[PDB]
Amino acid sequence: MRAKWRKKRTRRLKRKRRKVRARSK
Amino acid sequence: GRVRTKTVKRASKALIERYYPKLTLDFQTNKRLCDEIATIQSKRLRNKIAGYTTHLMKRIQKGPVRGISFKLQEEERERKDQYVPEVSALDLSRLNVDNQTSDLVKSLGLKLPLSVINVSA
Amino acid sequence: VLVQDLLHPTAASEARKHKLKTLVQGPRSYFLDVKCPGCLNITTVFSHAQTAVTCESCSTILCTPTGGKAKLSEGTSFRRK
Amino acid sequence: GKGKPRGLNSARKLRVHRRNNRWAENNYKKRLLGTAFKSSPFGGSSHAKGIVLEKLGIESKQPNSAIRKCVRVQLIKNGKKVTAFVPNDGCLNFVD
Amino acid sequence: SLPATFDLTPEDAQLLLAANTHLGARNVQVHQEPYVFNARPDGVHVINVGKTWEKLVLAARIIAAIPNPEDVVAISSRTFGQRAVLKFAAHTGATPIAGRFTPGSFTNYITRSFKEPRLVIVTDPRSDAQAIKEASYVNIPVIALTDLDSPSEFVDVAIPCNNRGKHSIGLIWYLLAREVLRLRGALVDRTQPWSIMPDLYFYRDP
Amino acid sequence: GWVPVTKLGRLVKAGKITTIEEIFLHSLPVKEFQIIDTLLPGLQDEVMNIKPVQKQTRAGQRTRFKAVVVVGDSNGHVGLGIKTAKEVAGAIRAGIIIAKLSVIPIRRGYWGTNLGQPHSLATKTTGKCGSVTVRLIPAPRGSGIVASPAVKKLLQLAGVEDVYTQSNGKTRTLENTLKAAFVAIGNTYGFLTPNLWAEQPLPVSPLDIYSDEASA
Amino acid sequence: PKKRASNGRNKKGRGHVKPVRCVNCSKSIPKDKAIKRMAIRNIVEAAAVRDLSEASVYPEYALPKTYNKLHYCVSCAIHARIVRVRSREDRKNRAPP
Amino acid sequence: TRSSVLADALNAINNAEKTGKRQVLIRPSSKVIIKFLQVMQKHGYIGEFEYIDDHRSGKIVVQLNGRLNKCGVISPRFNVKIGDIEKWTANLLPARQFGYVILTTSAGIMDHEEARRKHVSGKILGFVY
Amino acid sequence: MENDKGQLVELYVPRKCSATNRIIKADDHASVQINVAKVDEEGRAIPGEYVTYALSGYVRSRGESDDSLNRLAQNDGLLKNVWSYSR
RNA sequence: AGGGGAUCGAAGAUGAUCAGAUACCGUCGUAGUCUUAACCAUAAACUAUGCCGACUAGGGAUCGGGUGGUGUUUUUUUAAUGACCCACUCGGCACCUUACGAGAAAUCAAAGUCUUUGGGUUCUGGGGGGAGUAUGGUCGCAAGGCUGAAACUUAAAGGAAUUG
Ligand SMILES: [Mg+2]
Ligand SMILES: [Mg+2]
Ligand SMILES: [Mg+2]
Ligand SMILES: [Mg+2]
Ligand SMILES: [Mg+2]
Ligand SMILES: [Mg+2]
Ligand SMILES: [Mg+2]
Ligand SMILES: [Mg+2]
Ligand SMILES: [Mg+2]
Ligand SMILES: [Mg+2]
Ligand SMILES: [Mg+2]
Ligand SMILES: [Mg+2]
Ligand SMILES: [Mg+2]
Ligand SMILES: [Mg+2]
Repeated sequence: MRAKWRKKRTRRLKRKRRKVRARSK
Repeated sequence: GRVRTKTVKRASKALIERYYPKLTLDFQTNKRLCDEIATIQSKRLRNKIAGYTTHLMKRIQKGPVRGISFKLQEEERERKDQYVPEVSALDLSRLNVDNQTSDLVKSLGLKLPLSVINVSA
Repeated sequence: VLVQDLLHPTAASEARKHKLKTLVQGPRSYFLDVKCPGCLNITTVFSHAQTAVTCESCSTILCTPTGGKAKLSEGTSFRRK
Repeated sequence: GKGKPRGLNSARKLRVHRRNNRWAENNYKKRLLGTAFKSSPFGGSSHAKGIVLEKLGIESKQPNSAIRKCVRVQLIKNGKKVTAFVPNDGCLNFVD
Repeated sequence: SLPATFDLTPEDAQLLLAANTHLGARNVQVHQEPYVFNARPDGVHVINVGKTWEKLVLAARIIAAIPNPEDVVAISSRTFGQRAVLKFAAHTGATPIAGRFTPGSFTNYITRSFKEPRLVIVTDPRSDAQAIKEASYVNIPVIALTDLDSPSEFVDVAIPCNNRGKHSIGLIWYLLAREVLRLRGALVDRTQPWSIMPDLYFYRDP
Repeated sequence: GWVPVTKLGRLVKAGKITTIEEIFLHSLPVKEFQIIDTLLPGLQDEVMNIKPVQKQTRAGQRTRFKAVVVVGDSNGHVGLGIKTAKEVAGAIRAGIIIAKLSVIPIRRGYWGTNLGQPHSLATKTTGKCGSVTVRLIPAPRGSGIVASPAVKKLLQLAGVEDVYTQSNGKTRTLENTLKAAFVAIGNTYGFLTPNLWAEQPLPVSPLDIYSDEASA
Repeated sequence: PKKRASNGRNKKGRGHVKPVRCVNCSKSIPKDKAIKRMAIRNIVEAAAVRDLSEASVYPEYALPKTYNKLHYCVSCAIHARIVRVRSREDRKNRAPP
Repeated sequence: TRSSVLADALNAINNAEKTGKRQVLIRPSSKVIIKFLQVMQKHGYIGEFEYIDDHRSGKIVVQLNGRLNKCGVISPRFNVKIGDIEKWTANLLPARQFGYVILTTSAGIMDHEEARRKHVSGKILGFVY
Repeated sequence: MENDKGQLVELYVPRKCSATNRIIKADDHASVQINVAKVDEEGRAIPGEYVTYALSGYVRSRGESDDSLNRLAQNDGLLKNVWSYSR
């Protein structure tokens, strides 16, 4: 896939992981 | 299309190159001497060659042709080539030269007449 | 060119060249002995002066500065020195 | 000037620059991080003894159609599970 | 050196200044050409006809050093010089090439236009660039009639002239042939004016 | 029969030129391999590799073969020829021809102590073709040729007994390695040395001495 | 690889050139990279001028012209039978016909 | 900025010799440049040269024959011992028969053969051949 | 060059350019050897009496052969004011 | 966060087209686009070419400054100017031709003066992926930025050109 959209996907994933970890932190 | 091939054109060029004080603007006698003076296997090709020779002779009757050269043409060319006037235009008719040229002559140290005129910008 | 004398060039070429880029660099500027009308009292004036020079006798005006050479006034007589 | 310093008192720069750019290698990195001793089911050893658990019919990669007659092995010193290939015609019948 | 009979005579100077050989190019100037004398207004540069004559005599000596005159070759793709090179070939040996050069004439040992000369003479090195290029492949010197803006590369003796002109080219060829014949011994009289007129080597539109 | 069409060919057939040294001295261009076959009758050919080269077409791949040939007598002369042809034999024939045409001299010399019969090169030399640079360094006696097989064979046919080699690039391109080595050993007579500082009187060429035994 | 030394345009020594809009597709394109043409045209035609002159009061008059400077993007210019496409060698030709 | 004037001098000489010129102008004329050129002259690699005394630093106009293939500079001026001389000469000369590595010793600037004769070593400046 | 006891080796001591004193390689086909005829007492040329000047491909390619030959001829006496040392 | 808010317009709503079309096309349209005071610190932020310095080929044009010329024109025929022309020069933005040279080539007056390897100096890379990911720090209101692995996997990925 286009690298821009791979980057956008990775960023949305990093955000969701940040919050699912804030659940426990 | 009625475009001739290089066999026909080369054969006609050669026939003109060495049989000009000869064959004329008539396809019939040009054919009847083509079969006399060349070895051609087929009547069709003979007649094509004769037609192209007639066409080229019609061309030659009005000026020269590029690619062709026969002895009469060569002699005319060299005769015109040896032309010279009797005045030798470089010869003096009255010579003009600018101030820089007068300076050049003076530098070389030579006796010459000069009709100096000024060169303006 | 592949062969030339770089020690004895032509004065034409050296005057064509920039002052620093000559064989020995030196100034293309000069000084002038200037006479103002009236008070003789000649004044020494540099060609590229940078100042509105005027004679000590009176404040007439001798040269006005420019980006390069100074412009000497209309009524004045100068002598390259 | 080709980058790198050439000065006669510029050796420390060259040393530490080499250290970093050596970490850029592969063999140096594996040797110094100690991956063999810390990973790599052996202990950086040449050989290792283990106990057979299961026989396997691993299918080959393409382009190749075959079954390669391997075995699962629990290593004695580490306890790690490992797949090993039994090389020859019919030698799986000695590894019961 | 020379016996001083070869210096520039007022007759030759009359010819050269009447043909306006001394009129060089405009402000354009190849720095390989120091043959200039005190540029005119109008931006036109004047040529040292004395240096022209000296280089011309040098080229004549080079030519006359060739034992077999047929090994000399004269090139002119311009129309203003074909009669000149042909009459040059008439009076000297000087195997001529007027019109087209036929690439592969000094290389390509099989073709029918194959010359293997010891010297080639050229009327304009920009229009005859194929010839000098192919001479740089096979160890051949090149004499050339240059203006002040011509490309000096792969050019040996350069005769400064006005190659823009009809009369200048023919005059330079005429003088060259005259000096060659004098050095060879046909013209026993160095002072004689060589009955052949200069306007023989001149272009005609008819 | 040969029937040469060249000034040089006519002179060589008449026997006026008995050595290629005159050809090399006057930088004369050769265009007939029979000249080299006449002057250097003792040189041997060697075929290095035959690689096929393919041209894609509407109807499949049109293939022809590239042959690299090194010719040489083992006293001072080598030539390299590379030819493509539809058939391997013809490739090799025409490559031998081109190699003979491409013959150059080799300036052999001493590592030191000029005892006798030079064995090495006189100078460090390099040649480059493509990415490949081949460097030849002079070596002492007994070192032999320290090189890969192909450059070793070229140098054997050139007559170099002792030489080191440093190399760089994709040396698996044998055409470029051989051409780099060829340029390197051709540069030996380009490098100026103090034993060549002496000025000589610029001799006269056979093409001007034997002018009538030439063209006609 | 690189195709052009100007890369597409006429920006040597600027940095930024303040785009314009294409006349057909409204695309934003830098002004230096744009294609500029100038479409000068008599108002009516070369055909109707006879009728206009015959039906006109004020003889001799002028029949003035219309002037507009056209900016096309690359895509529109190539589609509209303008700067179409050229060989690697003639790409360097910087002059008009 | 300008650090080694000798390097600029020898670069200019190298480029002139590559271009076939028979002369070159050096600025700004250091003492080590003078002694270096004197060595090259004593061994026959350049020819005459002339120091133009402007009151700043000097210029030099060198005459060049065609005998010079490469005159070079070794920067930094490494400290060189009596066997490192041999190591260098191997590395950076074409042959064991000609060419000179040049080194500033306490006994003046010289070539490495003279340095072997006088039995002294020093700092390496450059090379010529 | 030579071995321990004279006995010249190095076949083909090569030619050097008259302008740059650089060696003319065998594969340098842009090299030329100009022969200028001598004259004696009348203006006629002597056959077989030449003044020779070799020029290499580099000089011939940079466009400096004309100037080099000018100065070489002026030095050897068969020319005059054409060439100047000061440019 | 205030102001401002015409235009265009991520979202969104709609009309079509389409097998579908929550896309391209069309009509509306919030945020934004503007501004003030703060934040963010990223980009194909590109000449994809670090800065300083020297040398090495020709050609002409152009921007700025300066010099010279009985030069042209305008003024008050005239002066000084100013604007032009010619020649020259310093410093720039660039351009044309060639390759001595360089380069894998495309191409390059620098990407040259590099196996004939050293003018000074900073930064970065070491097969492809995983991965600019995980984790830890630090900055940030946040969005995110800076720093930054490993396991594991793989024989090819990739550059420039060539004929199809
Ligand atoms: Mg230091
Ligand atoms: Mg596979
Ligand atoms: Mg390698
Ligand atoms: Mg593309
Ligand atoms: Mg930008
Ligand atoms: Mg970035
Ligand atoms: Mg970047
Ligand atoms: Mg620089
Ligand atoms: Mg200016
Ligand atoms: Mg400028
Ligand atoms: Mg600017
Ligand atoms: Mg690696
Ligand atoms: Mg990697
Ligand atoms: Mg590609």
